[PDB]
Amino acid sequence: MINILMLIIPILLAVAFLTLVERKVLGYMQLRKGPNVVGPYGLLQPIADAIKLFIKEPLRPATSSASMFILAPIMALGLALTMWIPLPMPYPLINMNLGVLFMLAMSSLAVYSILWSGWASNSKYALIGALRAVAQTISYEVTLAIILLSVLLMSGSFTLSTLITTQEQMWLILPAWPLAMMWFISTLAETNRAPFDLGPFALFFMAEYANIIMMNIFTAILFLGTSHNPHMPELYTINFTIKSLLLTMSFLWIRASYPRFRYDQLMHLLWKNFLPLTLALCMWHVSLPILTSGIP
Amino acid sequence: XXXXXXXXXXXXXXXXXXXXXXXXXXGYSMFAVGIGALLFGYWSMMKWNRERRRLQIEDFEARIALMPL
Repeated sequence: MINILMLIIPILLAVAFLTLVERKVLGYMQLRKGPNVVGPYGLLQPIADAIKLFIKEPLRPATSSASMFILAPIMALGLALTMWIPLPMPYPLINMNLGVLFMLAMSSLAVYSILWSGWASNSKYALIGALRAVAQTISYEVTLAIILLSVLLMSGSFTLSTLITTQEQMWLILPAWPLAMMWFISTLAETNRAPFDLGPFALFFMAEYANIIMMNIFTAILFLGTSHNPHMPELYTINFTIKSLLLTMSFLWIRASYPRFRYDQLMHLLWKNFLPLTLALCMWHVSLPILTSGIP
Repeated sequence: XXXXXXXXXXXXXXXXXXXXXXXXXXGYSMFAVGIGALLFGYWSMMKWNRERRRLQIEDFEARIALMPL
């Protein structure tokens, strides 16, 4: 068992090397030059941010309540890194008995990361804004469970390995046309700062940007696939990375192009408008395997 | 001779011109492609599930065939 370290260390580098992508690709959107001075094309800057924040930068806590504040980043980073384990890939590390149920569970527990940070500060000034940030994540998790089930009820069980085999000739974007549009918006609620925005503070960046890649990959399993090929692992590995990278560009697209939707009208897009739409499509997706034979 | 700043207008840069116009999508035509992709989506998907049934019955047949197990 050495492969676990081969899924944390290159992943922590992927969150680090995001700092290039998150302001150079975002840079050309805004007609500005991103990283250039630090490296040949700014490749030395992502690792330079780590030396700046981890070692030299000291701490000044508000109150430091015994166990908390030095426990919230462990829940933030821990839950973000454990999400990589059930991922199907070409081959998964320790494949669970049911796949997507583990995926929804560790994301619903990832709400605590922003909850314990609100309890860390003694002031009332911070906790009201902290609970508002919880409301952005907690509300969209209702619909996230519904849109997941509609894709599953079309084909395959909860296992993530079966979701690759069902996409043999055509993608799941075409049968789930309005549902694919939902996953572009619903994923951005989890601290992406595109439709709505709120030492150890630096550790939250390493956890929040990790979930951004996680939602990009998870959308490329439920809706993308193209080919499987069990005999050739070479063809799948390259083709999967390009599909995930194109979704990473769309995540940074919303951050630059579109203003914030307001907190009150975030509950008018969802609940008032999205929840009647998602359930109507869920009603449609119950009838689909009954109308025409479609059972795994 | 006196030399000062000379006046030039030429094309006048066009004073207030509309650039925003309807492109690609018309209205009713987008629904023909939109709902058309859905109807093509279900028909292609359900044929694969019927091909899955060929594998499904054959998979469970292996358990019935194996009695020394």
